[PDB]
Order: sequence, then structure tokens, then C-alpha cells
Amino acid sequence: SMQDTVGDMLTRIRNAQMANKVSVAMPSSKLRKSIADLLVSEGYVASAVVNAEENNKATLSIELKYFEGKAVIETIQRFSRPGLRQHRGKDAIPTVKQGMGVAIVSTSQGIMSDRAARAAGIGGEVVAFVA
Amino acid sequence: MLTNSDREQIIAQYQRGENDTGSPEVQVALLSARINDLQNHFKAHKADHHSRRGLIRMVNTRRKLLDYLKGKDLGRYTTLISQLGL
Amino acid sequence: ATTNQLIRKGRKTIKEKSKVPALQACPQRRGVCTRVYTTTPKKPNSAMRKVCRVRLTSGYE
RNA sequence: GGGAGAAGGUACGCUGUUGAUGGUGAUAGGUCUCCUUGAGCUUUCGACAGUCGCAGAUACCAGGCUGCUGCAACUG
RNA sequence: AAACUGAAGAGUUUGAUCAUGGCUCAGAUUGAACGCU
RNA sequence: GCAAGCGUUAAUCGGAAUUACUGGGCGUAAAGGGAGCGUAGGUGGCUCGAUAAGUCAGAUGUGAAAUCCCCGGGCUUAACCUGGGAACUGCAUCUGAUACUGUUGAGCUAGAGUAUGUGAGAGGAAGGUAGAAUUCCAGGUGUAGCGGUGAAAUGCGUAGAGAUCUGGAGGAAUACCGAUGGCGAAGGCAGCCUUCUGGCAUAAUACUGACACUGAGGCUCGAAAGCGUGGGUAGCAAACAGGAUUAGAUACCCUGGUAGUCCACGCCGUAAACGAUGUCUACUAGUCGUUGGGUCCGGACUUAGUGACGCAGCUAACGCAAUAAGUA
RNA sequence: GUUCACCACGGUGUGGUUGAUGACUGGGGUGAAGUCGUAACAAGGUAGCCGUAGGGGAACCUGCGGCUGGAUC
Repeated sequence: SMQDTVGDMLTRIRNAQMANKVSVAMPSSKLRKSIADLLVSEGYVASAVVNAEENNKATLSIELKYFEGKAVIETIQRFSRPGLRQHRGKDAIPTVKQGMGVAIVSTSQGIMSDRAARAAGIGGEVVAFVA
Repeated sequence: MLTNSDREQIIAQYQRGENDTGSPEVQVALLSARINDLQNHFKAHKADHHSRRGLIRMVNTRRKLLDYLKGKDLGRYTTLISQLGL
Repeated sequence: ATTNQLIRKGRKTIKEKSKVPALQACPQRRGVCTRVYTTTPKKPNSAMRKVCRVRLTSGYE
């Protein structure tokens, strides 16, 4: 079945932008919202709002962006998959596109960009590369 | 096979509440009765291989449910297999 | 070739044996000629090449 | 199933001490009876120590054993 | 102040092509041997 | 081109992403296990807590010296020597953080299951029976051919064949329906009927509450052929025999024909067991069929299968393309 | 000193593993202006291939089941 919730999230975004869809929706979660919130604040997606559904369920809707008719998120790949987790120190965070992209890092201070982790001098789980 | 009249009687004996019919105890009790009932069919038809694959499935399902109870509530497990003789 | 499959079996490359086993990893070996003959090469070309069969100090002939 | 007692090894007498154990059961305590204790007799196994001889299964008694191969399945 | 600098391919299967895939080569190294000097 | 050396051989790494961790592949180039169930193991939904093991950070101790690298200093330069650093990815012990993994308490329903009503089906096992047709046996009619082939011949027939009619025996398969139709995990499964029995599809409500996926070994099942024992034996037919064709013909064709094919119980465990495509998830233009449902108003929609096309994407190309060989 | 205990060498028997050799024998490969055929590639002149069984100087043939990686339809 589904065993990579984070990978499913990125795959939904990757396919939706490949299909030029206006928005992508999926069942919500705090981990999913935390990554989606970072994508908004990094400037890769327009917005991400959580709608509380019935039976204690929620839907996370993300509004995608396109620049000159091309998807803003050129590549969004998962680095720390469940079959092989990747934790890095403060000096071993791998950069994306020589600092242009974002390596989403899960630190003890929450989900944040790789440039933020180095500024805070903190490592964590490098969960994805988005460029 | 089990009829509706007796199938409802096993549920009424292993009830965890009001008309639940979904608890691990009632499911294992239903499978156990069904498995024992089919022992008569397979005694006369031992070459029946396509039906026997179905019997193994509920044997496998009953094992999964018993593993779940043993991990969930040990007392609910040791008591249940005492009644069912497993 | 998953991660779990690699930490169970693991990539095993194979080393090639020596193409000159008689030398026994030595640059040169001395030997005694037991036959000094001539022979013909393979298909494409023709000649009478000089060959000596020598018994080496390594026990190979 | 066997081959197989394959092959091949070690111990074995006597004396003293000592441990375990089966049987029978007198004397007692609670009627061809039952239960516990158990004297005497007896059984089968050990251990330790010493001792004599060339030799302890000491006499009589009591398998020799292996390798290849033909034949017939075998008991008869 | 610095220790933070690093990555080349070629030949060969075919009438020709692209791919696959082996073989070979150009580099560095040695407690070296041998040949000429 | 090197130069007091220069070549050759041996040897290691490289180039080789040619064992691919960084960093490869498996439709057809080598490569998906025949299919499934499942043990160890790997991995794993949502929400509120606890813990701090993993993870991260800090401090401390340690990580010998030499070597490597950096900044200098002495040999006339260099090799060499040398001072201080950096590094030695590590290990240990404390402290802090709690996003994720681990361990736990409680809760949730969206994955997975249960109860209840309908439905389709060559799903499986055991019995019974029906009608065509072939073969054989026995009679009636009848007479000179039948059969077979590209031609023939072997063969059958004047002891009466073949043809035709009427009876009887027996075995095997089930025309039409019949369908990129259906069911099954695969292998496979077609007359009709009864009995025992598995799964699936479907609307709604109720229930359990992550019970899940995959799975080394293991086990189960597993076409045909084949083997053992016991039955049966019509047709077909390995082997075998004969006739042809041919230079030959241990073949193709012809006439026969035994094992087998059938049944019961066991072995065997293999197939181009193929979609040459492991299983399970989620997402990604569309169009036209078709099977089993369901809900609406002859249409429309929605499901679970089964097909034909066709974007993006992928591919060496062929081609695949919601039943992916696309995106993970 | 004597004696007993432990013990090295050494001896005995019986197996296991493994190297070299061995009359003869099986397939594999290389080599020439060989002998016998022509099995495959075209529908290769009986479509080929897979599993299995029987047969045959030899490629191979035949039966049963399967596949298209079969042209002509």
C-alpha cells in the first residue's frame, strides 16, 4: 500500500504541474502542511489551505504557479525515503542547484530550508530536494 | 455451510457490545465455526483444491486476527482461545 | 537491487586471473628448452614462427 | 531392515571401606485383609583404597577377520 | 589569514546506423627484474 | 618524445557508470521466480500526549608520533629536515532540542477486515443422465467394386465389400449457443441435472479500529508428456509393419497399428508455465467498444473487469501509454 | 631412592578431506582443396521454437500439450 506519505505528496505536486493543473489536493497532515507551508514561503506554490472535512478528516489544497507557461517547480525529488533515511549534520547538507534550489530539511526546530539550517547551525533529516 | 440462524448465534455469544459483528473475537469465532464446518466437506472431497485455497485463507485470516489480539489485549486473547479450543 | 537487498548480498565483483600464470607474478622466469620448433599461425596470415617449449623453475612447461 | 559381533580397543582376581537399589518380610502402631516403620535373609549396580602373580573371561567351555569378483534373491 | 581546487576519452561487431556489451589502449605507482646505454 | 636514463615484462588502482552507495539495469539486447500462501526480516494511515534510544547541536576526554594538507623556517636550489596549525569523518560521557524514525498511553476512520440483502459466472469436487457421430457384432436389400492419392499402390471385397434399412455392445468428446465473452492465484475450466463447496461483483446501514504491504528460507498448488498399481479401451495415435516419393527417405503422403490419450489412487514438478512485462499503493489529456452490477432522468452518470485507439511522459528503436514500459 | 598421578616423543588401528598420476572412456574446442547428407534462415520448400516421450548413420523425424519470437490469408 502507501508507505511514503511525503513521497506521495511530492508525486502529486510533480504530476499536477506536469499536467498544468491549477491546484493539487490530497488528504492533509501536519507533516504535509509543514512541507507545503515551506513551499509557499520559499515561493514555489501560491498557497496551501487546509479544509477540515467530516469524520475527523482534512484536505490539503495547494495552488500551483507557472512562469512563462512553465511550472515553477522544475524538479521536486525525495531524498530521505523510508527505505533509506538520510540525516545530515550542519556541514553535510547537500545543496540544490548551487544554492538556487531548496533542500527541505527536518530539524529539531521543524521543517525549514537548508539555508536556514546552516544559519541556525543545525542538521536534520534532508527530506527532499526542490528546485 | 453455516446458516443465518446459527451464524447470528455465534455473534450473540461473542458480543463485545450492541450488534457489533466486527470485533476480533466475533470474527475469529465466526471463522473457527466455518473452518470446522468445512472439515466435513473436505473429508468427502479431498481432491477439491480450489475450495481448499479458500479454507486456507480464513485460516490465515484467523491467525492474523489472533496475532492482533495478543498484541492488543492479552487477557482478551488467552480467554478467547480458551473457549474456541485453539 | 534495493537498499535492503544490498546490505544482505552486496555487490561482488570478480578479479581476473593472471594471463601469464607460469611466471607466478614474476617479471621473468628462467627455464630449460625441451623443444625448439616452428609452427604456423592462425587463419588471417601465414608464416613459420619460431617457438620453444621451455620447462620453467616454477614447475610449469 | 541391514551390513554389524563390521573392523578395532579398554576393564575384569582377591581384600577392606563405602554409596545406591529391587524382593521378602519378624517386631511394633493404626480379619487366608489394608497402611507406615522396618530386624534377619537376599538382588542388581557403582566409587575409593590396598594387594599377589608371567598370566584374574586364568581350568572345561567359548566367532578368526578383511579386499576384489562369478553364480543363485533370500529360509528351505 | 590558509588548510576548502576537483571528474576527457579512443579503437574494435555492421554494407551503413543507433543501442547493448565484452576486449584493448592512452595515466599514475613499485623494496622491482630484464634489455641497451 | 624522453634523457643519465630509455624501453620491455610483472603487479595495483584508474579509465570501467564494466558490481552502479555516490552511480546501472531486467517487454524484445543478459536479466521477473510457473503461481500463490506465508515464517524471519524490511517497510508502514491520521490526532493529542510521554520518553529521548536513533537524529541534531554544545561541552569534555580521547583519537600517539611520524605521514597527508596549510602557513612559515633551515640546507647554494630542490629532494630532505623542521616549528605551529589543520585534519584524523571516529569512540566515550554528560547537557540541550523534539521535526522525523524507535518505544509507549489515549483517541480517529480514510487503508484492511466483519454482519446483513441482491447478482453473474466453462470456479472446484462427487454422482447421474441425454442426443448426434465413429467403431464393432447380428440380420434384410443388393452387386462389383470400395478406400486412398498430386498420381498410385499397400489394404478391404464375389467366403458378398462399399452403399442402404433394422437391432445390439462399448468407449470418448460434448456441434449450434460461442463472443479481444465469462470464472479461476496460476496451471486451467464448455451438453444437461442434483448434491457438497470457494472466491468475486454490488447499494445501504451497522461494527473492529492500522488488524497493512511485501516477503529470504518453507509449504501448497501446478499444462502436456512420463512413471507405479488396478480398471477400461470407440476414435486418434509415439513406437512398429507395409505401400509409395526419392539417388537414398530410418521422413513428409497412404493403409494399418501398440503404449498413451479415458477412470481411481499416488508419483513426477517441468513448458515460448508468455503480457517473454513480480506483487502492492497513489497520481497523470482524452475517445470508442464490451461483461457483471448500481443510481438517475430510450439515453446520462458511476463502479469492478475486459479490449481497440490516442496526448503528455518514457524508450536504442520498436513501441508502451490509467490493465504504463509515465510520475514516485 | 622407590611408587602413583599428570604429561611430550613415539606406536597402533580405522575413517574423512585433498594433490598428482591411470589402461580405457565421454563430451568441448581448434586445424586443410575431406566423407555423408541438407536441419535452420524466404511459407527455407513438412512454419519454427519450448517441455516431454519414442525412434533414427547424422543433422533430425514423429506423437501430446503449449507459444508467435509464423508468411499467405
